[PDB]
Amino acid sequence: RPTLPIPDLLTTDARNRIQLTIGAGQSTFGGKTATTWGYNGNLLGPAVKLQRGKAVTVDIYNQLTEETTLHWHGLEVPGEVDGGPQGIIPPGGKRSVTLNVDQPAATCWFHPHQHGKTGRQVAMGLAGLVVIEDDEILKLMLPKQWGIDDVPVIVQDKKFSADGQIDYQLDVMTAAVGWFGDTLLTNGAIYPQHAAPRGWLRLRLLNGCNARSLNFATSDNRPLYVIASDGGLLPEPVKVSELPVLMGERFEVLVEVNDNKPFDLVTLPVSQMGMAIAPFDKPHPVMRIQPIAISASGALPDTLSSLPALPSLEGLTVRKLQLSMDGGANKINGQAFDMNKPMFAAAKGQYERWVISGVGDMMLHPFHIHGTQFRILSENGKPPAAHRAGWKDTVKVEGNVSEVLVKFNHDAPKEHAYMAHCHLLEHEDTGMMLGFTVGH
Ligand SMILES: [Cu+2]
Ligand SMILES: [Cu+2]
Ligand SMILES: [Cu+2]
Repeated sequence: RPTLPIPDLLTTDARNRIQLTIGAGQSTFGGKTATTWGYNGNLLGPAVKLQRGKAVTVDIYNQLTEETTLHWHGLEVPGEVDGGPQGIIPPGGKRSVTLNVDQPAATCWFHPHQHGKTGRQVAMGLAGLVVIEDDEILKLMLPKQWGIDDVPVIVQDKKFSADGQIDYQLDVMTAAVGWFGDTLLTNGAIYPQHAAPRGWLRLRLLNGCNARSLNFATSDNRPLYVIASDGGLLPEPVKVSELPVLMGERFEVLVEVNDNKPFDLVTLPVSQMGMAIAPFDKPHPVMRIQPIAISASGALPDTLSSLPALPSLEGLTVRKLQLSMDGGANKINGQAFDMNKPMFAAAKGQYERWVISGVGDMMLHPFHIHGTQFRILSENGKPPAAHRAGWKDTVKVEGNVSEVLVKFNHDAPKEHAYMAHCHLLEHEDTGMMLGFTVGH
């Protein structure tokens, strides 16, 4: 019933600056008000729009009463501006960062990375988007009318207490299984409707849940055409009937909109501890798409981009990352995250093979590496699915072993280290994270 909220597409001003204010306010869910946090607003955040090769400065004002950090998930930027747990912005503080984007068009995102409290700060409402454009993507005639036929879809669950407030506590169960709830939000709204031009509709999907994996489909089983993953366009669209999306992952899809029939985007029950409990025991509506008769702008191209050949593996450095959960201690290579002790020093500008194992438990670990867009060689036992075979910043690890081919183009010293971690936020917050350096 409510219309789908559309994050503002925020570009630079004449001074080449973008302002983000982090703050607390109020939102309403099912007629009950709650304290929430947002960037440039009460909840969630804008879509920061960047152009490849054009530097911008982002002025970040922390108007929370606790410290936070601002991490650009998916961006290939130096450790200095990565906004991992060392990137502290004190209460009432200001921090400016220069972003010099040098990667292909993609939908990335941004969120807090406060040490030990990333889950709570995301749960409270902090997340925004990053839209990177380049000259290539603009030649494709994709749907491009922001908030009309090019729509961000940030999907998140929340657990609310009886008083209507967000209920987040990092207790033993929450630390093991993750924070999840029985209420689904779509750009902050409960089961919103979106009026979409007849023709093609582009959805920029973000699984912004702390712990819940998702599996997108349409209520009448019309296909979704995947055109992009975390790190940008696929070579060609990949038609799917369902689309699993792990925590922190993005996919852009095209879906057909026919004059007549409204339909829902839905999420299908998943096989994951906690997540099949009602109301997620059956297909669960995410949003209603309402066909309208206004001008469309784009269509589905036969070809999207050119992906590089995977290079020969001979002579590449191999790094092994063993994930574990010992009682209440979550760790990598037998170590809970130590912010003053990067685990290893990666080379800058050199392909490496990273092998990440979840052998020893059956929990779901979407493993995310900062500072890169990588290629998955093996995902949890098999070469990746076609729509997952392009540029990724996350790889599934669940009771098996994954292998990714990674290259870091920017420096990250000990004082501003890159993170590699499980993006089940409660696992990260209780130790399933390492720091690593790149270059000097
Ligand atoms: Cu990240
Ligand atoms: Cu420095
Ligand atoms: Cu995990």
